Amino acid sequence: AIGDYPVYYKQPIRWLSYHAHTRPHVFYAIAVAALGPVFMMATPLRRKFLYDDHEPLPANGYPLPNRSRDKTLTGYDD
Amino acid sequence: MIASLAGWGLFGVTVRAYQQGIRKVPFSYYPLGYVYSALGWVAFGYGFNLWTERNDKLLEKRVEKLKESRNLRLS
Amino acid sequence: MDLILLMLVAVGLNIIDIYIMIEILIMGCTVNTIYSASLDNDMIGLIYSLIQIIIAGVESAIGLSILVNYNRIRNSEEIE
Amino acid sequence: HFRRLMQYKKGSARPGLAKYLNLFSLSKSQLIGFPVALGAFSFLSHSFANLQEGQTATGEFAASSIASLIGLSIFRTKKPLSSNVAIAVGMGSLFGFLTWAGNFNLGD
Amino acid sequence: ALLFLPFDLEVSSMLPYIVSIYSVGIYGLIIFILFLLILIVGFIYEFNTKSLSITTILHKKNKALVKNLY
Amino acid sequence: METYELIDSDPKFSRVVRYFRPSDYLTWALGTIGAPGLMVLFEKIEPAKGNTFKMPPPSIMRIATTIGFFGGFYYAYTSSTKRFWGYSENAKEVAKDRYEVKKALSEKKSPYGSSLLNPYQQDMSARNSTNSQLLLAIFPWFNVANHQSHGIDLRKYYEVRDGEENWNFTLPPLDQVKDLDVAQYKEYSNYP
Amino acid sequence: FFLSEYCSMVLMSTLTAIFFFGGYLPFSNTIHHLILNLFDQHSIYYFIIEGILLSGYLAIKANFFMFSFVWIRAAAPRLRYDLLILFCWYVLLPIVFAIVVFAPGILYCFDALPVII
Amino acid sequence: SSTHTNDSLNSSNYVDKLKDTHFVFENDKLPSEIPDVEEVGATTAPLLSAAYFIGAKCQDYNDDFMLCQKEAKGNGPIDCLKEGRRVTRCASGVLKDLNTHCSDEFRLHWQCLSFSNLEYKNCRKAESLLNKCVFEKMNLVKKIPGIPEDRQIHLKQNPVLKPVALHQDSEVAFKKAQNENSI
Amino acid sequence: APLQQVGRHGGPNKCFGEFQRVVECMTNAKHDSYEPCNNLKNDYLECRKHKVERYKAFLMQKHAEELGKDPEEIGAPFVRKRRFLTSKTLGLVDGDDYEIGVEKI
Amino acid sequence: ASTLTKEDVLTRSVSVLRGFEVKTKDIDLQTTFVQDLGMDSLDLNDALVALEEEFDVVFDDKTANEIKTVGEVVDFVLANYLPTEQSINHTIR
Amino acid sequence: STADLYGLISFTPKRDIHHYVIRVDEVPGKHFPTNTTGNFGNTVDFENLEPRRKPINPYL
Amino acid sequence: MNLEILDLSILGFYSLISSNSFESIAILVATIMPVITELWYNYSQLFALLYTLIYVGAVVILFVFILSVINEKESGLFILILVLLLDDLDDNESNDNDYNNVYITDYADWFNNYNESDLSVIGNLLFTEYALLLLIISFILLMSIIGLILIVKKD
Ligand SMILES: CCCCCCCCCCCCCCCCCC(=O)OC[C@H](COP(=O)(O)OCCN)OC(=O)CCCCCCCCCCCCCCCCC
Ligand SMILES: CCCCCCCCCCCCCCCCCC(=O)OC[C@H](COP(=O)(O)OCCN)OC(=O)CCCCCCCCCCCCCCCCC
Ligand SMILES: CCCCCCCCCCCCCCCCCC(=O)OC[C@H](COP(=O)(O)OCCN)OC(=O)CCCCCCCCCCCCCCCCC
Ligand SMILES: CCCCCCCCCCCC(=O)OC[C@H](COP(=O)(O)OCC[N+](C)(C)C)OC(=O)CCCCCCCCCCC
Ligand SMILES: CCCCCCCCCCCC(=O)OC[C@H](COP(=O)(O)OCC[N+](C)(C)C)OC(=O)CCCCCCCCCCC
Repeated sequence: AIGDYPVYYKQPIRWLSYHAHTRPHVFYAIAVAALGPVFMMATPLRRKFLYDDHEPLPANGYPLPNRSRDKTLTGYDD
Repeated sequence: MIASLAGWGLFGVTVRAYQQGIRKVPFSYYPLGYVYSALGWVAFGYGFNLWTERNDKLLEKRVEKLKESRNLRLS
Repeated sequence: MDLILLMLVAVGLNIIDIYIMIEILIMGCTVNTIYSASLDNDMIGLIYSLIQIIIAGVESAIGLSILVNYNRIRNSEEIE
Repeated sequence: HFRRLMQYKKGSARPGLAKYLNLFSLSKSQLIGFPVALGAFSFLSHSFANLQEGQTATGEFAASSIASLIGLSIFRTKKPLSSNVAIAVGMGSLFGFLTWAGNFNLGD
Repeated sequence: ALLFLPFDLEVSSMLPYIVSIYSVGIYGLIIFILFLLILIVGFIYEFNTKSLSITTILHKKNKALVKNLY
Repeated sequence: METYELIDSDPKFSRVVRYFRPSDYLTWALGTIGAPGLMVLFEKIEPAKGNTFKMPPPSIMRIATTIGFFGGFYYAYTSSTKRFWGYSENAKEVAKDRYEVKKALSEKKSPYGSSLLNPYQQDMSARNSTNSQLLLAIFPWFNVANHQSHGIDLRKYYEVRDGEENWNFTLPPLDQVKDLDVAQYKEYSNYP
Repeated sequence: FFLSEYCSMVLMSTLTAIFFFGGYLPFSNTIHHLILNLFDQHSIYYFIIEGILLSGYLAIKANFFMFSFVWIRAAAPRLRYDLLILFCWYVLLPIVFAIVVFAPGILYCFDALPVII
Repeated sequence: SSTHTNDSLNSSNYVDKLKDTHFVFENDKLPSEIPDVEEVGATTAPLLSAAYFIGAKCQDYNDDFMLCQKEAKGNGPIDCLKEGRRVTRCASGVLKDLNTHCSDEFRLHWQCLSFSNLEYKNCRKAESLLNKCVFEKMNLVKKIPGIPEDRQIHLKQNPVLKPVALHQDSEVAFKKAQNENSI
Repeated sequence: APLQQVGRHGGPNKCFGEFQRVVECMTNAKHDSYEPCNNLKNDYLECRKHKVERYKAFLMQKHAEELGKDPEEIGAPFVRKRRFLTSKTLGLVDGDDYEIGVEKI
Repeated sequence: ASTLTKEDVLTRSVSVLRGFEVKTKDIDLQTTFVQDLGMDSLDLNDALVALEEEFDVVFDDKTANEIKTVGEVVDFVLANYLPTEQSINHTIR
Repeated sequence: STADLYGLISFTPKRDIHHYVIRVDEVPGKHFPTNTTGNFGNTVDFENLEPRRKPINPYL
Repeated sequence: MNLEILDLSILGFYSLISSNSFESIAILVATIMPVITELWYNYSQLFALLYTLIYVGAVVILFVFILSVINEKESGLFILILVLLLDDLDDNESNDNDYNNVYITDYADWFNNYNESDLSVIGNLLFTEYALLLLIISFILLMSIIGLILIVKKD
């Protein structure tokens, strides 16, 4: 095995190294893109050990109180 | 249902027999092709008679709703 | 004066000219959609317009790809 | 007719444009033959309808043959009259059969 | 040149996600990644067939001289 | 028609896989090894090259297993889904679903689960994935969110059916369960 | 045409300063406030000097790339044409299509999805 | 956002030319039976400055006006005019109060906002002066609902986003009160 | 059910409210037929195009001619140029007819 | 397609032959070239090249020393006439 | 019986502008991506929604 | 004096006298630009830009790319003018006289406190509400990438 092409289901570690020496533009492109999903799936670790999420922004119009109109309201009349 | 399945099994044999005439070979060539064809078209036969038996239970129930609708027009 | 099919005179006399006319015609349907979406103040219509631009883009590529292969065919002798 | 004339001069050395423009190339008489026939068909059709209080196969057969013969005798002059009459009688039967069958649909 | 038209429509169709990256939240982000993974297969396919390479087949051919003793 | 109890009109992806009957894995087992077998059988019916039997390349036997694996999963996925919709026998599943939903209500937790999606996106993710299995043959789509448009009445988990009194569950009223529509809009009717 | 070429060199130099080097923003806010502390804000002389500082802050940044355009021309030979097409498609595109997914992943992981204020 | 609509002035006079836009006046007034009210006469900068103080003083009246809209079932403009005057009168109350009690601090704030693109992050120093003066004359406290008390943005001691250009009057008034009031 | 008529800010536009009442009327179980929802559908198309309302304006323009009425004395005064919305025209007490600034906000 | 027939070549052949010094103005299929028209090497080449310019058919080196009659040339054009390939614009539009 | 069966199935009930099947199973606009309560024109209240029109499955 | 009309009158002329493929390509650009400009004013500014970035920036410079690989070979004036003048008589694509000659207005509302661009709404709907449209369009673009290679690549 002086320079043989590694077999992917027999030598997974050596198969990665072949495409890390001879095709640098392919190996390190995927690795940078791999951190995207990897960090996304690590969010549930952050929700408990670093800080909790912010409250959702009030982007639904004027917040309408969940009640009925107050009849007794007076003042600022005509 | 063995009466019906045997019918398909014979129909499957005839397809294999008709195939030989297409391929221009004696009808006694590789006799297993008749057994394989008979088993194959029995399998389609079993799944067909179920499909017809299943239809009858569906069609009659839809019929009942249709006769009521007809009686409204016939009134 | 459109019922006399006047637009056929305005088209060029090559296959590449036919391709242009189709894209102009499809562009007419997008400008109408943007007209309808904006006046109604509807963003569903503007989504349709975005899809029309994208879809009509792909059709342009496939047409020229066929034309380029077709044109290469005549000059495909490759003796030297 | 004028629009296709403009296309001949856009390109004529190309066989294709001249080939298919010949298919749609109406003659000089056909430019009068058709509007006369189509015009006469619509006048004769309605005129027979009023007397008969409603379109029938006989009224349409009469109109379609006379409208064809008037039309045919314009752009089919270089043919025997017997040939034109048979065609005019022939095209009358297509419309009579169409009207006997009730146009394209029986409707109600 | 022909392959520029697809990939340019891909990039120019990511504009809606730029101005709405917040409000769509996680759901838009997962959809966005799928919208690329489908287009990555297009990227993968052109990579393997070597469709981009100019290629040199018309020339640069060699052979080994072999004696033909009789 | 052979209807049954409607467990969940939009079953979740994690729950569909959980409720796989032992037969369902067998179906997945067949499909994963059926695809390599069908390639072999095709060579038996007619060889690709020549007139004699020749086993297909080992490389093809690897890809065919992958097709069978992602192919045989959906037959299991569709078989389990029909039990949720009520199209298939679900006596075994109804017992399991009612126990978990009752356990959820008893612990003052939502039956559906906490969500990262604002109330609109839950509604949006309901419409995209509901009934998607009817096209699962054509292209995949799954209900992976913890939304609440499951088309049920939660009071059907309150009354005690036969063989359930032993679980000794206590269920609070719906206005006190975390992550529910009725117990979320207490201050502003526009915001949860 | 020649004037068209060089306006791009100015524009692309300016765009690089706008996107990556903060645009007209000062190098140091301490020095920036000291200079603007000397001019009364009620006289228009303040707003003449303010524009000079912010534009000069953008100009120095844009100068370095205009210098860089000449700098690279005087130290790098020409690149064979066929390797230009095989460069962006095989190398630059996969990298630029990877940071386009690396950026949202990090921002969402720490709950920092940007908004327009 | 800045999309051409049919309700307000568009981007350029060419847009008005293509649309043949006419800007139409109405010379009438409200019918006599509808009671009269004095409209609020403040522009953008004063209101953005006083948006939270108007909220504190008029909180019960903002909600009733918006609740009336919901209960009008699409008939809001005719069925909530009486409620509409309550909000206007209460809003005029705060602007008048800020003019006779905290007049100096008020102008210092919204003049800072006019100086710095109306962005709330660019006038913290002119705002801390106004909040303290209002709390000592009108009992109105600025509050941003939804988050804890100690996470409100205007109380952050080291905000990450500071203005590029410091307002001079804001710095002078802050330092003038830096030693006098805040010994 | 999928959204239609979404305004430019993500919420319902002018004519969505009239669109919802059509959907509610049609899908309701109490109606034997769709005859009740005929006026509701006529209002939705009215909202989008105002065709009936524009017709009523055509008659009023046409009818004002036959009595000899002049649009100067019945019409609504308008200004056609956006730079000439002068403070004198706006009614400001001290205002003067100079052009207003619309070059840059 | 090849629209040339035998008569069409024969009819137009004479006009080219009427354009060169020929002993007799009567030329048909049986007429020779070197004998009847009294043409030597250089004289005969111009007429043969001239028919190449009108009939648009190239004569090879094999037939060069093997041409003896004018009927052969007329029959040769039919066996060797093709229409020049038309560009994509002319063919289909 | 064969004639009576085909008489029922081959009948085509009349559909006009008054009666036809619409496969809309809910009401849109309960939640909007942003600004859910806009001009307050959305009068339909989903808290008190009248029962919708259920489809009639003929095989059940 | 709408100067937009004059430009189209010119384009309605060079389209009739177009001879070679240079003229037809220039018709496409001379059609896009009146489209882009009339959209920049009037109706929608976002899609006036989205035209330029996609139409001109992707397809039109690909039109002239392939055209250089295709070929370069080779009534009167009163008829062309007569055709244009008669074609110009009627230019009302609609026939609702009330809808054309009557102006309208809309009333602004202050409810949408969350003002956002039209592109943000499109993203907020195309990526959530109508995700299937987006994922099919990606699938179509995938087909073209594989489609374009198989047609052209000889090997
Ligand atoms: C300044 C003015 C500028 C106007 C620009 C256009 C100029 C005119 C150009 C030619 C116009 C011909 C078509 C006219 C409009 C199309 C027909 C139409 O819409 O109806 C109008 C006319 C009469 O309609 P009317 O009875 O009045 O309807 C009132 C109902 N309340 O309908 C008619 O009766 C017209 C007669 C048509 C019937 C004979 C022609 C049809 C047969 C030849 C068709 C050509 C071949 C097409 C083949 C079809 C392909 C399958
Ligand atoms: C100028 C006016 C142009 C009107 C165009 C109308 C367009 C739609 C036409 C419908 C049929 C589509 C045929 C394709 C287009 C027709 C092409 C054409 O019109 O060219 C004429 C063509 C060639 O004519 P030719 O004699 O060879 O050349 C003359 C040169 N001086 O001659 C033909 O062969 C054309 C006739 C094709 C056969 C059509 C028959 C259709 C059925 C008619 C009879 C109905 C059958 C049922 C009758 C009983 C029931 C009613
Ligand atoms: C910045 C404006 C510069 C304008 C330069 C050209 C001005 C002439 C007017 C053209 C614009 C009218 C719209 C029609 C598109 C052009 C079609 C055309 O036929 O152009 C003709 C042009 C002039 O040549 P001419 O002698 O008039 O025609 C016979 C040539 N054998 O011959 C040509 O083929 C044109 C050669 C240059 C092509 C450059 C690309 C076309 C112009 C794109 C920018 C102009 C945008 C459109 C502006 C007008 C909009 C109506
Ligand atoms: C050299 C050879 C030349 C040909 C010689 C002739 C061969 C005769 C074969 C006789 C077969 C036989 O007997 O079949 C009999 C069986 C059994 O009938 P059953 O199931 O009880 O149905 C009851 C039938 N009633 C109600 C009429 C009694 O039906 C069959 O299998 C049916 C044959 C298949 C029909 C094709 C359509 C099926 C698929 C649908 C695609 C749209
Ligand atoms: C056990 C239950 C399943 C039945 C089997 C079904 C698949 C058939 C595989 C058998 C092995 C095989 O194909 O073997 C090969 C044989 C014989 O080939 P030959 O034509 O003589 O060629 C020469 C072979 N020598 C060299 C060995 C002689 O071909 C057949 O038998 C052909 C039968 C056609 C398929 C019948 C099934 C139809 C199903 C219809 C459903 C719609």
